[PDB]
Amino acid sequence: STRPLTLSHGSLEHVLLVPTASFFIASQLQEQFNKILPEPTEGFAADDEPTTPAELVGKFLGYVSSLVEPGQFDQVLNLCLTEFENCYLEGNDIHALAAKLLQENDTTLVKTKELIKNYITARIMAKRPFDKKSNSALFRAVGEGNAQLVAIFGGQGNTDDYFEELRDLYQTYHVLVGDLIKFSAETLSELIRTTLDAEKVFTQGL
Repeated sequence: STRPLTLSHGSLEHVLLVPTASFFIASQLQEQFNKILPEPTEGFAADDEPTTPAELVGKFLGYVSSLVEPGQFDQVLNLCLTEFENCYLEGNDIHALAAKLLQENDTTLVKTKELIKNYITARIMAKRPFDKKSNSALFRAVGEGNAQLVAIFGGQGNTDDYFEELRDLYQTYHVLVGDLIKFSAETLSELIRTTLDAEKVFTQGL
């Protein structure tokens, strides 16, 4: 059996059906989550507060992932992961859900990025990587011969604040590109050290 509970944030709230076996673990995690979640506001126009139930579930998911560390809360993590997927990710990619939330609902781009971050980090933390190949319409079309893809890479001049893009790509997808970025930093530092006059150019370091 599975007694239910309601992860709620003021006006907006969502109901979860946890198994009876781990109901107490779920309830303690829920109480902690209400403890770390700020009071609701009219219009939810402020930050750090969900605006739609999808956002609330994703925030709970990220909180559990923060406590989850590869056993205690693992089972509830998986259970609520599956509930969120089955209710909000109708066999569609998380990015599709984020785009839906932006376009139709009145959610900020930052909140959608945070939801993506929570869901993806939880998916990796729950031993549910994305090893299974996707069925994205575009790549299906390419395989069927319907479409042809060419990849292009830009360069200097596009923007004055590119490091912000690097920052966002690090923050949201930390669990996917952390190794890449760390290897990049390490090899860059090694090249600086081995290169004769690099440090002369790199006055403030790299």
